[PDB]
Formats: sequence, C-alpha cells, structure tokens
Amino acid sequence: MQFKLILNGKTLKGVITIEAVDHAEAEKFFKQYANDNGVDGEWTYDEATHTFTVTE
Amino acid sequence: MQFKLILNGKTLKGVITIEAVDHAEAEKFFKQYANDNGVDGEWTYDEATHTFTVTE
Ligand code: NI
Repeated sequence: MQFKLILNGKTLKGVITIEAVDHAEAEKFFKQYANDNGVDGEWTYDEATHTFTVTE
Repeated sequence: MQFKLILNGKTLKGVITIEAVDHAEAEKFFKQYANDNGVDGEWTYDEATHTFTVTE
C-alpha cells in the first residue's frame, strides 16, 4: 500500500512515494533510502497519512 | 509477535513487552501508551529486537 516519506534535511528536500506491504516494509525501506543518500535523523510518523518524515 | 517498548523518560524508566499483531498496531498501542502515561519525546525503532524506544 501507498506509504510516503518526506526527507526534510539540510541541503536536500524530498518526497518519496512507494507501495510497500505495511508500516514494517515501508519503514525499513525508508531507513535505507535516507541512509543511502545521506540524511539521518529522527523519524516522525503520521498514520493518518501513511507518511513517514525524517528531519535533520 | 513480541514487540517491546523502552520508556526513557525524565523521571520514569520502563520496559513493556506486548504481543501485538504487527509493527503497526504495536506502534499505535505504544503511542497511546506513551501519552496516556505522559512521556513525550523522540522515538527510535530496532527491528532486530522488535523494540521501540522513546527518549524524552
Ligand atoms: Ni514504525
């Protein structure tokens, strides 16, 4: 299902949409996306939006 | 499966194990647990242990 992640970092801004199976898959997938492109921070999650964000 | 919650709060420390259906309902049980018992802070998640943390 549709899960979204907002990469609100220093240099880069972003919004990614995926169709992962659940909160579990979407979560690890986004931990790895943010890590691979160099934004790491605290993760916020709204379950009304199915939207993760990571803020630096 | 057994999901865990590490409550790192100013005064209170805690560790809860529950048997919620998935990462989703465990995380919401832990969200409404955290406010219901009055800890507000930053959440990190370990997928090796099935273990949430909130550090106030
Ligand atoms: Ni999560």
